[PDB]
Amino acid sequence: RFLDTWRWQNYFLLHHNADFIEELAVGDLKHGDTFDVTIYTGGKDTGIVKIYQLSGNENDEINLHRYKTIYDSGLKHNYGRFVTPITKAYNPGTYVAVMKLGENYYYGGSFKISK
Repeated sequence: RFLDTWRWQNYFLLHHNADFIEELAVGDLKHGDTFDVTIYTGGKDTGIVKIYQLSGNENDEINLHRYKTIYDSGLKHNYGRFVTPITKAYNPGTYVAVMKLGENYYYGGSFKISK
């Protein structure tokens, strides 16, 4: 029930518009694990990664709900490092990591978070 500003807030639309990148495809995670990815982000924009939960009715226009916003915490030139712990605050379910870089969007496909 929290609002978000990114362009794609529905998984179907995200999957049919954003670019899939393997660096964001972490696989299934369990509470206690850590999300930690390094991605090339170029020479003119700095990326931001969000973890959204996929939930809702099939009729809902919005089925992506933001759980975390992650900033680049690395020191590597033209790359971004995005790290966040998978705590119990992430209710078991299906999630997706999305990166906004300038006006473009990237994602790692859906994955599960389990107890």
